[PDB]
Amino acid sequence: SWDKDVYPEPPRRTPAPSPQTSLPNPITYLTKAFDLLVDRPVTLVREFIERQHAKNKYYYYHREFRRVPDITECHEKDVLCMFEAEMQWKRDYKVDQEIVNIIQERLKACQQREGESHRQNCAKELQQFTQVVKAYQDRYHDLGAHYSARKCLAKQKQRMLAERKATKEAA
Amino acid sequence: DAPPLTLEGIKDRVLYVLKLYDKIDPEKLSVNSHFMKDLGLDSLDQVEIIMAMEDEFGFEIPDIDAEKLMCPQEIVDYIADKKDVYE
Amino acid sequence: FLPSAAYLTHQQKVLQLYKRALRHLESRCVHRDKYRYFACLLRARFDEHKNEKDMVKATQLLREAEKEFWHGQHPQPYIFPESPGGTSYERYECYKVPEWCLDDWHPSEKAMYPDYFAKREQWKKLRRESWEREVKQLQEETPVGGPRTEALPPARKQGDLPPLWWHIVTRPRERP
Amino acid sequence: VVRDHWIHVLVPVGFVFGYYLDRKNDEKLAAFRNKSLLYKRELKPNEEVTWK
Amino acid sequence: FGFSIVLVLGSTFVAYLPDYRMQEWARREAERLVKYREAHGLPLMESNCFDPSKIQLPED
Amino acid sequence: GKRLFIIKPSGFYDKRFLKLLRFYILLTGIPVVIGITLINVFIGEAELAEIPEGYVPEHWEYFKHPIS
Amino acid sequence: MLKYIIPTMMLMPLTWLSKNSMIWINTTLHSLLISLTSLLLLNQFGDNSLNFSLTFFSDSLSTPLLILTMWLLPLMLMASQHHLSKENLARKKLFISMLILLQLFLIMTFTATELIFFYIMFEATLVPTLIIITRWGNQTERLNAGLYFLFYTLAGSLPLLVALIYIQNTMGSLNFLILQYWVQPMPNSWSNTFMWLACMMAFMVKMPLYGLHLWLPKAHVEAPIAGSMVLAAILLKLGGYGMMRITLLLNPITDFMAYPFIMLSLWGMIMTSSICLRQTDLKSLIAYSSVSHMALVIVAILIQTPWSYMGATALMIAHGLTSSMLFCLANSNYERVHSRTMILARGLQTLLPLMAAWWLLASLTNLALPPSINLIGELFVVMSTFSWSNITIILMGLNMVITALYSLYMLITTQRGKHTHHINNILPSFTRENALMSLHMLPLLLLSLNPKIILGPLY
Amino acid sequence: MNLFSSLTLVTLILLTMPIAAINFNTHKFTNYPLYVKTTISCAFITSMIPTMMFIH
Amino acid sequence: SHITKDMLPGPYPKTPEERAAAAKKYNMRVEDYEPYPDDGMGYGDYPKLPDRSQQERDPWYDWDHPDLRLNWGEPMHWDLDMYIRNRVDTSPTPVNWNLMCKHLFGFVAFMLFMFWVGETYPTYQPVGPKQYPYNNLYLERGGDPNKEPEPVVHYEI
Repeated sequence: SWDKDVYPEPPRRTPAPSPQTSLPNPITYLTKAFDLLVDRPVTLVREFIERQHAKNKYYYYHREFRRVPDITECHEKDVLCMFEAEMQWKRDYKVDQEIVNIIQERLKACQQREGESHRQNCAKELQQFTQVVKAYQDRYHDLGAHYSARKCLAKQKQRMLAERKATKEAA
Repeated sequence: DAPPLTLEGIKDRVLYVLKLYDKIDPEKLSVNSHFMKDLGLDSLDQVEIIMAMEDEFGFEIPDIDAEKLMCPQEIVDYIADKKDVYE
Repeated sequence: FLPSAAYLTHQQKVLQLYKRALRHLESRCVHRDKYRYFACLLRARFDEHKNEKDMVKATQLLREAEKEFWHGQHPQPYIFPESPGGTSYERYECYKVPEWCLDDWHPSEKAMYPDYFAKREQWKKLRRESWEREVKQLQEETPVGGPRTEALPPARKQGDLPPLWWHIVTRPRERP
Repeated sequence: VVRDHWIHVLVPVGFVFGYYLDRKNDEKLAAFRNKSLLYKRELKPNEEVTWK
Repeated sequence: FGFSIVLVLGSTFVAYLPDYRMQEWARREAERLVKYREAHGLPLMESNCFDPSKIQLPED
Repeated sequence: GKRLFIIKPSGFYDKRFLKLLRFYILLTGIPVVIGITLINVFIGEAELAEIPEGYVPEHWEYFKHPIS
Repeated sequence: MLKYIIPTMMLMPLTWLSKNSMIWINTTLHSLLISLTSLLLLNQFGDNSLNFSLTFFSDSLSTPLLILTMWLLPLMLMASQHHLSKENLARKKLFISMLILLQLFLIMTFTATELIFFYIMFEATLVPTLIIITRWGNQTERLNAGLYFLFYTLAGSLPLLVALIYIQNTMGSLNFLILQYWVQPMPNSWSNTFMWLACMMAFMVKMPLYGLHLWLPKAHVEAPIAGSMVLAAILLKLGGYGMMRITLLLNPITDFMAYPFIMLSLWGMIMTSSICLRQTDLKSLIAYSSVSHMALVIVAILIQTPWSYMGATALMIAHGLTSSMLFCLANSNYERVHSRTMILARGLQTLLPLMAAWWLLASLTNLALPPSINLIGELFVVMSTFSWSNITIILMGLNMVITALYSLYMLITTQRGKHTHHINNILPSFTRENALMSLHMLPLLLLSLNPKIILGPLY
Repeated sequence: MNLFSSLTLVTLILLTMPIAAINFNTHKFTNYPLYVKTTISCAFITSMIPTMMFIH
Repeated sequence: SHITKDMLPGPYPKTPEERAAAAKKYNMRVEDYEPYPDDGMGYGDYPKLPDRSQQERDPWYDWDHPDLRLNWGEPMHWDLDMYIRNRVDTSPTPVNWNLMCKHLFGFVAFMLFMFWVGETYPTYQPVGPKQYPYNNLYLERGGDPNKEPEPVVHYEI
């Protein structure tokens, strides 16, 4: 399985055929042939593997963390503080990359399930895609290659200062 | 892609397609017979001979060997050189 | 530019123009019957002044005939599928392996082909045994200080093989 | 057999020697054994260490 | 010692090795955080990733 | 005399190299792949469980695959 | 990595005190031991780099280069016989120990935490290869070639020392980590211009740039085979590695003064693909090919983009493998015909029948065949530079076209069409040479399957 | 549905086999064209089916 | 191992002795041995040839080398690296040169001129628009599922 919380799926809508023919039905003959040929021993191999690993078990977990406080709660030098701040920041950056990955995967799914109803029931998912990617363009984009953490925060002050003065004069 | 070829067969074929030509007699046609010396047929029509036998066997003999054969036996020699027919 | 002499001749140049014009006419003039007609026409046009004893008249009309030949040549003539430029032109160069090789085979493979390799051994001894005396003697004596030709005489002196036979005779079969 | 050829014995012993020197360097740089903020837990419950 | 114990053992050691750049860790963590920001109602990936209440702008 | 002797360059050095190459990769190609087949047919990966309370995990046993 | 360093020292004296006819086996065996031994290093996990006390560290910018060098050593050594095999026992032990000491300085250079140490070990890389190419330079102006090499590498690399002492006494110590942390921008004065010009100029000479790329061809046509491979792969990709290090500082002035270097590299990359289209002298064409690939590398390093850095280190590793292979095949052909010219060695489809397959495979790796790592590198360079200037794709694609052209031309020129029927001295291919072929290209394709190792720190 | 997926995947993967076969043979298929002919015949008969299911 | 004196320093002068020694050094015709002249372009004292060399030299002369059209003592022309067969076939042209280039560029210009005529004069058939139902197909353009209807309808003829 997986988490349908994070990976939503639409309700299944399967139509039913209706012959109205006397061929009679070659493709049903062949799909029953495929199931009764391939599907039995592969399921039995699955059963064998399940039991033989169901003798004894292992366990893997998810690595969870604490929270080191801030970068603006570190001073001008503070190597034993800035290090914690940057590593926490860079791990946030990596998991945000995978956030954008998952949203793009949802967009691919929306293109594929709709077929040629492109402009219906993909406004929601493409719209939230544009929202998160507007956020990502604003926040993590125009910083270049050698990001440390401080270039991000200088960008942060630059952006909010410029938009503050622009909405100040245009208020 | 490899037909059977003999010296006798190719010699008789060259002598055949010589003997079909008009202004030489079928009478005095010899395997040893100089086209220049003792038959008296012209060198120009000897190059017509060269042209037609080239066209039959399907490869150009060069201009530099369009000079110095003058007899059917050396013609069989040069065609056996191009075709590599010995056993 | 020929292995016998330097000058070609008047007659050789006339004759090569004849072969080229007739071959071009083959390419231009399909169905072969109107070709045969025009071949007699070309042979007659050479026979219009075959009677010329002159030399400057012959080469002047030959030059005008070269103008006339290049005037009506053909783009892709019927060149043979063995002639250079043609369709094959070492088509079957896929297995023209040179004959100096086969010395470097593993002795299992030379155990596979016994009698042929014994025959190549006695050929190679026939080469080496008959290289010193007759060939080196005829390459001392018969070359003049200027050789001045691209063709050697055979060993008509007394006995065995003419010189330089090896990489002339022992050429591949042109046939895989 | 080893005194026959002592040739190929040099660099594996050199590698194990260097690995011991790295472990001694770990012991010599044994500062802040649990003195981070993000990696900071209780020394518990087996025996009196957190990493070697 | 050049082709057998080296090449294919290196290939098995590198075709699967631990999670380089914390990757599947980051997969599961991004999945659970998307679950978090969906089930809590608040929008995902807000800007000002550092605290906008904790800022000082030197003005004119 | 239909058949003739065509001239191969040489075969045995080339075939000997390729033979030794595939054999002395295969010498630990079969045992390694069959060994890891025995791994994922006997021991299997792990369960997807979570960190319990009152627990100090090692830095291994965060990993699915047992060889890793 | 000191557990990897002390067998690099102690791999030397065995080669001295080994008996005769036995140095070869011992060196090869222990080299492959250390190859796996430092292949075990690869646990660069996630956020940080991995450190060892005050001397050693590892990004992903250094670990595949390290594994590449220790992979190179048996290849390096095993190519390097049969032209000095009949020479003396003492001189041969001297040669092999010289290569080993060279690689020890290389590993010191690739794991250089500090930068003054990096300069010292940089010219420690410089010095032994001089001795090797000058004792066994194989041709008539090895004098000239070694001299150009030594004076270009010093007189480029020397003011880098003064610039690094200037950075030393303006920002404390020269650890890579503090320079990640205590960096501050250095504006568009002229002092920053000269400092950037000094550091980047030293590395421009190392790559080489096109403005001083006459350094390279003499240094390859008059070198032995082990020196050729080490020179090309490890020295040029080490120069790129050093630029990748010290470009972390000096952010804003490279926006100004990065313009003429990228220009010179682009147009001279095209002129270099022009120059290796028409020359003779089969060995030198790969040298100019390496000039063009390193110009591509240089564009990638100065445009300062994460795509660019990933594709750049990919192009480093792939071009190191392909160039070392193609030098080895050039050595095989010169073992055959003793010529080094191109129009003499012709044909060779029947003769050496499976050598052609490795020639073809190398020319396709230099093609940018698409699943190969070469095309991953060149493609991400093109993506980054098209984000950078949006019209520069003309020279990138024209480089691609002429690069494929000359690579396939050198393929079908030497080894396609007709044996010249006077040779009498080609031998069927030795098991050593084909063993080196499999040493080159099987790890390349197994890298091509799972290339998530070799990408840059901005992964 | 699993059938259509497995049938398209075998119409790809039933082509890979003969190349790896001759790289792992060391012996001579003199009837190597017959081998290639029968694997292309298998590929065509497993590729005529899922198109019919597709338009079905 | 080779004689230093059979290499090629300097240009042509002096005209008796250096021409004599170079003509005996390269084995050509003596007075037709050409310097370039001393153009200062490097080039030493190396000869100049009639520049075509490969689709001349017909293969029935039957010299030594198979495809270089070479015979092991020849001037080895300076621009042979551009002249090899498979690279530049300097055949005698079947028509001309000026005739070829002028007719080709003129035909391309003629076709592109009438292409501009096609770009300015379209064709069409006596046809109006289609009749899309929802205000020229709303909700299958960009969207706005609850915001912007613009009422414009279809009328029959």
